[PDB]
Amino acid sequence: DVDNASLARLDLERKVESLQEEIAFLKKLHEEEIQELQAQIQEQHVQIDVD
Amino acid sequence: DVDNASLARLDLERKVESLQEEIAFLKKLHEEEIQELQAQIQEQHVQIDVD
Amino acid sequence: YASSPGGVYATRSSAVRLRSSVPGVRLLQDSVDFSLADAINTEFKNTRTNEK
Amino acid sequence: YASSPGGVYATRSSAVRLRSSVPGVRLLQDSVDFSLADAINTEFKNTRTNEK
Amino acid sequence: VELQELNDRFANYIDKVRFLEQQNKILLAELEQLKGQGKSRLGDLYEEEMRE
Amino acid sequence: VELQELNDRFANYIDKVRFLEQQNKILLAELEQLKGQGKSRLGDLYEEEMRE
Amino acid sequence: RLQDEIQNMKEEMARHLREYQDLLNVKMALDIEIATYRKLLEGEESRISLPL
Amino acid sequence: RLQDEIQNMKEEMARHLREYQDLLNVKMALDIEIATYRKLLEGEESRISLPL
Amino acid sequence: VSKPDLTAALRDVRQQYESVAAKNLQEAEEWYKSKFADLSEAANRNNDALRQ
Amino acid sequence: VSKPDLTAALRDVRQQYESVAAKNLQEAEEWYKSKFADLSEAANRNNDALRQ
Repeated sequence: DVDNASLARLDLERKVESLQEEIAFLKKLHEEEIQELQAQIQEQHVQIDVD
Repeated sequence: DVDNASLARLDLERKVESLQEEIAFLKKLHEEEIQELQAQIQEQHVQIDVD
Repeated sequence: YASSPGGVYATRSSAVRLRSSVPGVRLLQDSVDFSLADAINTEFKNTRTNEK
Repeated sequence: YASSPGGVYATRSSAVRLRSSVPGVRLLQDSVDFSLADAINTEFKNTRTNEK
Repeated sequence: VELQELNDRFANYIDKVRFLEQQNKILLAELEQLKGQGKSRLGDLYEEEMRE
Repeated sequence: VELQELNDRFANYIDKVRFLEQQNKILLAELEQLKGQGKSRLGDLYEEEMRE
Repeated sequence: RLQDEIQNMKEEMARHLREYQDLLNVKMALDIEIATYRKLLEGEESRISLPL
Repeated sequence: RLQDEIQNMKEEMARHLREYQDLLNVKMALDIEIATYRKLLEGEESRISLPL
Repeated sequence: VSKPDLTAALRDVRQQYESVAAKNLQEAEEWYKSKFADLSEAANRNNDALRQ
Repeated sequence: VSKPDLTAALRDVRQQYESVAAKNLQEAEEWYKSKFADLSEAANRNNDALRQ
């Protein structure tokens, strides 16, 4: 129960450790999803004189 | 090291409680981040383009 | 127009080699750049720019 | 002419952190409100709703 | 040409409306990540401060 | 005013440059909110929670 | 844990440069289509105005 | 288990290298989109005798 | 009328479709986080199965 | 109709399709990374089952 109780600690902590690196990874990828939005704003340059 | 680890099992009941409200602040952050994307889409485009 | 007020940067601290064990009860940080929210703070204001 | 220094030195200290082998550091993790930031998010909705 | 200068004053008054909205839109974008995410990222940080 | 439709046709072509300078300024604030939140701030936080 | 997020990074980042490039490719396609329009509409405003 | 924690911190450093270069690609995108809105604007200076 | 018409609303619909492409990209970063969470939880569960 | 203008909005629908198609490839990339974590930590679990 040193091994079992500290491994029951670790088997959950490694899941949250992996999920927090995956949230950091999904957020450094969501930087590229906001960069496709910034690319739309960069392409709107485009159109003609109004009235 | 098991008395440490079994008290450490009760630490994950507290840390999983704490991280479930962190993941609730992060879900609220995604709902504010989606409102901010819809604000940014309206904010970049009402000036009428290139002219 | 000066960078680093007071000359500041993160200078190396390194102390006495204290071997404490630390059982490492994490604050997880769901704001590891919640950043989609701060691009969205710029879009809570691009939404104001288009309406204006 | 506004020469005014808007940058104040947010004064950091880190004197050399001795052997903290005293274990009596209780945990507390008290955060974040910050309800003024949700008031400011509501003032950004209100300022857009005025701009509309 | 007062009829055509009236369209060209429509353009120069639409510039003045495009700037009225877009100086609000730059100010909403340079704020909304400091308001809405400006409370959610403050709970996100207080749970990291709560973790240590 | 054959020369004021004129200067204001030239003005709406300069104000086209102001419309792109404003849309490009919301873009270049949103691009700094993008970099500041997405990879940096959200990485900087959850890389310390993963260490805890 | 290192490989899944360093590959999520390596794949996302080789996509984000291309995703910004493709928002800027939509902007480029709009620039050509806006030319084909401009050289005809603002290019009949030409006999008051002109193109590219 | 320290190579997990260290190489995950070097993943997020290696991700922040590519994400800071994504923010430089948002800058460099705005540099060329400003430049190519200038390649519109010779033709929009032509398009009313107007934005140089 | 000096103003044409609808020409405003068509450019505002244009820049709102370019903003809705940016909103769909913002929500596709919530999709990207969701698949990065599928990865992070698969990496945790197989880690806790090999720690077991 | 003196210049088509709508041809820009049809390119922004195309840039939305190309952006969403690129993010759908990144959703698949993170699912392939999830499977690479499954396979790599299964190979580590087989090296530990050989110790067991």
